[PDB]
Formats: sequence, C-alpha cells, structure tokens
Amino acid sequence: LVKIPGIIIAASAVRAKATRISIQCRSCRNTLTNIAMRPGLEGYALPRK
Amino acid sequence: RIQETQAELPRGSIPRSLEVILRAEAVESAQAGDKCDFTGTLIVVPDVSKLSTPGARAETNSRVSGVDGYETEGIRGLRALGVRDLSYRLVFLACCVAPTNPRFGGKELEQTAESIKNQMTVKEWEKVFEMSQDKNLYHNLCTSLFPTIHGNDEVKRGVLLMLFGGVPKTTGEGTSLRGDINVCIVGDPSTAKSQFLKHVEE
Ligand SMILES: Nc1ncnc2c1ncn2[C@@H]1O[C@H](COP(=O)(O)OP(=O)(O)O)[C@@H](O)[C@H]1O
Ligand SMILES: [Mg+2]
Ligand SMILES: [Zn+2]
Repeated sequence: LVKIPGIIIAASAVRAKATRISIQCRSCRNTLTNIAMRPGLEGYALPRK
Repeated sequence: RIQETQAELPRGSIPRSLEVILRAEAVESAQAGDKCDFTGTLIVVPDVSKLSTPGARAETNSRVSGVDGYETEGIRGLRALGVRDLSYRLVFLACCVAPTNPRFGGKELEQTAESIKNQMTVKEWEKVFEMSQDKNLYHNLCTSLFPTIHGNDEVKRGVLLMLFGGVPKTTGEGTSLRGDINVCIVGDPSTAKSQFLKHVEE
C-alpha cells in the first residue's frame, strides 16, 4: 500500500469490468455462474472443459 | 511360494502360504516340495487390491483447492491431490536358503558317487562305509526301517529294494527301460499296509 502525490493529466471514459461472470457450455447449455473476477488489471482464463 | 509346515498348523486351519523373494545367488535354491529354511526379512510390498471398502490412503499435505470449472472433486480431484490407496501385503525377502534338515552336514552344491561322498563329513562317510561293509546289512536295514511292525518280512524286504531301485537304461532304438520297481500291497483289513506306506513317506 503506497501513498503518492501527483497531478492527473488524463481520465479515461468510465467502462464496465465484471466482478462476477457466468459462462455457459455450448452443447449441454449448463452454466458455471458467479465466477469471481480478480480486481484490477487482471484477466481470466475460461475453463477448457 | 512356500507354505506352512504340517507341524506348525493350529487346529482347524489351512496352512498359510507366503511368497519369498530370492535374489542374485540364492535364486535357484528352493525346489518345489523341498523343506527349506529361509533367512532374510519380512517386507511389505504395495499390492493393488480393494473393494473391501475405501481404506487408508495417501495424499499431498499441500492445501490446494480447484477453481470454478476445475473443482478438485471426483476423479479429477483425486488425481490432483495425488490420492492413492495404501494397501500392502507381506512378503519374505530371503538373503539365504538352506535345507531345514540337511542330509550331509558338510556342504551342498552333478551328483556322482564321489560328489556325494565329498559332500559328507568324515564321520558320516565312516558310517556309510561301515554299513556298506556290513554283512547282514539287508536284515539290519529291514529291522531299522520298520521297527514297530511284526512279521511281514517279505514286504519289508521288497519295500527296501524299492527304496534302492534298479538301473534305468536307454536302448539304441530309443526305448527307455524302467529302472525302479513298483510294489503293491494287497491285504485284509488292519494288516499294516497303510503303516508301511506311512513309514516310507516319513
Ligand atoms: N505285524 C502287524 N500286523 C498287523 N497289524 C499290525 C502289525 N503291527 C502293527 N499293526 C497295527 O495294525 C494297525 C492297522 O494298520 P493299518 O495299516 O492302519 O491298517 P490297514 O492295513 O487296513 O491299512 C496299525 O495301527 C498297526 O500299528
Ligand atoms: Mg489303510
Ligand atoms: Zn457441457
């Protein structure tokens, strides 16, 4: 946990990042709901099975 | 595979059998039907056999937990945790094999007459040579082989000659000539046929 000062020179448009996702299987249509997403600039690899 | 000797058996029981492992030089030392002494260690060997119930099992101590879509459950969960059954069986690992009741106290090893004589000790061959020179050895062997049997001298003599046997031969045409005699005792009840057979067996 750091505390730094500074001046803000750009502010992106507010966008939508998922905190929980649900995925559905293409054949049996069963769902794998409420998968928790890591906060920050971190992605998610879907289950391969 | 060996099995328990008859004198060791408790009441109502079948003889236990364990499999012994013979290694480099002990490797041909025990033949089927041989009373043998095995020196070595009793070891456990992991054997693959279950469905009595799930039993003792080994798994990692590391606290892993599968993510959504990869839940450590089922066969995937058992595979991920390294789960295996700790099922074992006892096996003897023999470093050395010896006959339980040695014939000659000297040394075992082609089996020629000189090999047998060399196999003995000095006193043993003193006795062998003594009884070979024994006049009346035939009667002495009959009496010392069947002490508790009265009469039936001919049966004693014939069973003795069976124990010694004849000479096998091979004909030039390939015919094999039997060289060992067979004896059948026929008799009324309680005339000690089974006793002759038991004497020879023991
Ligand atoms: N000289 C003998 N003649 C007959 N029976 C004998 C003699 N000596 C001992 N017996 C006894 O007779 C009993 C019957 O012998 P066994 O061999 O069991 O009978 P079977 O001959 O019918 O098989 C034995 O216990 C044995 O000890
Ligand atoms: Mg009988
Ligand atoms: Zn599916």
